[PDB]
Amino acid sequence: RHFVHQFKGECYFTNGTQRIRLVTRYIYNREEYLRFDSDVGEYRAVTELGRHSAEYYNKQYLERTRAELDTACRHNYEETEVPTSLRRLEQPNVAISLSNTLVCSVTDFYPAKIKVRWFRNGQEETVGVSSTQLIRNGDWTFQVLVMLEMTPHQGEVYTCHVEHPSLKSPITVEWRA
Amino acid sequence: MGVIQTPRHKVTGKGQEATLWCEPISGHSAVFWYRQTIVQGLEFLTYFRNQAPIDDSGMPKERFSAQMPNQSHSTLKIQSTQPQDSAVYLCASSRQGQNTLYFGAGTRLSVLEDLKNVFPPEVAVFEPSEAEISHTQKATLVCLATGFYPDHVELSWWVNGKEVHSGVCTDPQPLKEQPALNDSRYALSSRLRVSATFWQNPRNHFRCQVQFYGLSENDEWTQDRAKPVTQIVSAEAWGRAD
Amino acid sequence: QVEQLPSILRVQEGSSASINCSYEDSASNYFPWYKQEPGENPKLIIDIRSNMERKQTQGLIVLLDKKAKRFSLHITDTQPGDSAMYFCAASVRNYKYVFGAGTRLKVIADIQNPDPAVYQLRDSKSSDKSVCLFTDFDSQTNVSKDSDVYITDKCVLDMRSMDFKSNSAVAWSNKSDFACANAFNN
Amino acid sequence: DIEADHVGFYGTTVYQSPGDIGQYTHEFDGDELFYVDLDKKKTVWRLPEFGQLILFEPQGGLQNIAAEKHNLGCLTKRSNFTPATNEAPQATVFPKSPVLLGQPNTLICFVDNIFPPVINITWLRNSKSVTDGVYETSFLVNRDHSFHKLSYLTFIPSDDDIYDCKVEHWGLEEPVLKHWEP
Amino acid sequence: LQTLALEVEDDPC
Ligand SMILES: *[C@@H]1O[C@H](CO)[C@@H](O)[C@H](O)[C@H]1NC(C)=O
Ligand SMILES: *[C@@H]1O[C@H](CO)[C@@H](O)[C@H](O)[C@H]1NC(C)=O
Ligand code: NA
Repeated sequence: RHFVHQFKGECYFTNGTQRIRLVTRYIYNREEYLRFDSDVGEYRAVTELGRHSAEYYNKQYLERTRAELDTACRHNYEETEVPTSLRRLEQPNVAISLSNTLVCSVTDFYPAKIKVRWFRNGQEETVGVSSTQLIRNGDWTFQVLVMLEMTPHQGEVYTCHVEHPSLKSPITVEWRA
Repeated sequence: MGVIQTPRHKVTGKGQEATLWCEPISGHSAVFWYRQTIVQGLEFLTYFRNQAPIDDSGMPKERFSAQMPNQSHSTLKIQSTQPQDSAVYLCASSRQGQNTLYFGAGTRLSVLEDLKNVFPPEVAVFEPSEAEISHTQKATLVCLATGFYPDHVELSWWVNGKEVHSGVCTDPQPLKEQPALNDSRYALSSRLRVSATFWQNPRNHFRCQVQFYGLSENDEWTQDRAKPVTQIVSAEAWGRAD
Repeated sequence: QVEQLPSILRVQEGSSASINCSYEDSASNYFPWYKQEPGENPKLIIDIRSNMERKQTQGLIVLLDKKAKRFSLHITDTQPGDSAMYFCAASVRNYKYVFGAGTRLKVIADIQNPDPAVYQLRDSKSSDKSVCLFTDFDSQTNVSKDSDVYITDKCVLDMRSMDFKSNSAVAWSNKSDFACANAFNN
Repeated sequence: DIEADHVGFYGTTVYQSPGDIGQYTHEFDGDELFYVDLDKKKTVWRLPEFGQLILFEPQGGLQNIAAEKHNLGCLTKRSNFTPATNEAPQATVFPKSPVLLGQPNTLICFVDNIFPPVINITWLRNSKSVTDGVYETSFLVNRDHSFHKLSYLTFIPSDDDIYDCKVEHWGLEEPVLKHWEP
Repeated sequence: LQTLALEVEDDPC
């Protein structure tokens, strides 16, 4: 017989800090009952559990909470996120192996924006290509596996083409039988 | 409502253990402790929320500690009291993030080197000058509390059994009788001005009350003179028709 | 650290008073002001947050310069009720307020009908002191130089029964060579 | 639901009763910035280089835990002591980098749908438990207010080595083991 | 450079 309470403060950023949305969530046992939304501009009961508290939060904390869009969200983004998180660049590591299906393993990259393509003898393959979903390792690195279903022949060359913001030029790795 | 701090005054000697009590406003989870001095003003000591110690960056690194046994009282404990600990210790409670702090009246703590030098005040009231009555049609009484140490006194004027504030002026700070000595006794003066008719009424009672704070019952006293406990020393006068 | 200037502010009735504070921590975002009457508790009178620059509420003005890291309180049309000790604070979050050293603001009374005169009060049957009273003088005042002769500082009383306020100073002495003639300017 | 270029999770607090289980974390774009060690009262950055540049005083973590202590009591009484329902976590084992024999790698056990955030994630080497070389993240929040946790086992791939990630939770009748072999 | 928490406000209970 366990009871859980959660508090979730969320800052949403678009186009730098030109558009900031502040959301504050009060949750009891995975049930969000009270929420502040800067788009709404005031506290609102989300479920039944928060009707007894929505007006109180608006009568006691509204003006302070609204200022947190600038005081907290804008401050945290401009002062702390730009030199640490928004500046992180990790170059991907590319490797090919046969399973038939060639598995191009692009690993250890950051941020998420990546383009990976399959080429056979200079022509891009799309019909047989299947990609996994972007895999978040939890260590501020991503990985993704790109598969190409093929039949290995004597002189064929298969190339995995990867583009990333951390790369001045694309990475190319060839595979042959 | 109001934050209640106890005791209002505390006079102790070197080496004793003093504990200061603060009752936050009911419903207030945030509790602050502050040291107040004339030179440095308010200085942060410690902060509590929901009985949990969160920030004690302003606490002295020895002899000082703060606790919250229940949700309604917080204690500030000083061990082996020393003279530099002498200050007003304010307590503040709040119920909103980064909003109004509700301060208590504070505990004025004085730690003296030798408890042999604490003395109660001598209080006298002086009746208005006849020349002042003749020229201004007003009568100024003057009350003198003299020879008290330390300076923990509270002066009130009582007319006909009720405390009065109108027409009163007490010295903002007491003066040292012998400014050379640092353990010098103090003197305090106050004035009560009333109409000439009010002073000329012999049924009007004027009493100057000086609450003095000194030793308590639990304090030992070895000198032959009367032990100077916390006490009220008063001087009275009646209206005069000549 | 919060530096509050001036420590003492003497201003005349009706004039404006200004207290200026500066802070080191650029993360500070909440700036309250607290008024303390003597013996009483500090009470919040006005505040400001980092997102704002100016706030006027009934003759109280607060300014904030985030770039310069300074904030100021301005009391327009000072009144004797405003005479108190003022504290400014800077808070980054709720768990610590950093206060200044304080400003002792003295609003000096605009005495209308000055009548400077020194008077001697009747002696007491329980005290061996003669007491002189210097009363009804204007804002400009002098205080004292002799041993066993004690002179207090000036003090403005308000009867509020009449419309009359007045300044007073008290001198007293044990010695027999003491006179009220020039006991307040020696 | 809310589309934005970047999302920051600041002030994220979880508290549980009974037992006094608390957590405080920050995140940016789905990755843990830091957690506050409540016992040691210290901020622990996931990337230490970030902490060398950015200060977070652990007081903010302690304060939100304390306020959530109060909030949990209020909501538990208001909800007529409605208890949390134990969900069944799901686990997935995958390597951080392609596995080459002899080159150090990391086995990542990604466990999702954790609620309440109490879990035992342990590794088995040749069906025996491995103690050293194990690190796991804080309980990371999900949009449906459950949690997900990742555990890492640093290992040297070998021919005679098979690994298991064992998950123990109140919402599981028997512990789940997810196997991985080279 | 200091990152600021979003602070929990107490329920009226
Ligand atoms: C993004 O914000 C900048 C100002 O910071 C503005 O000039 C620009 O037009 C914005 N971009 C879009 C697409 O609106
Ligand atoms: C985790 O393991 C410990 C001992 O290893 C045990 O006491 C505890 O009950 C376990 N917790 C769960 C949720 O299985
Ligand atoms: Na100060």
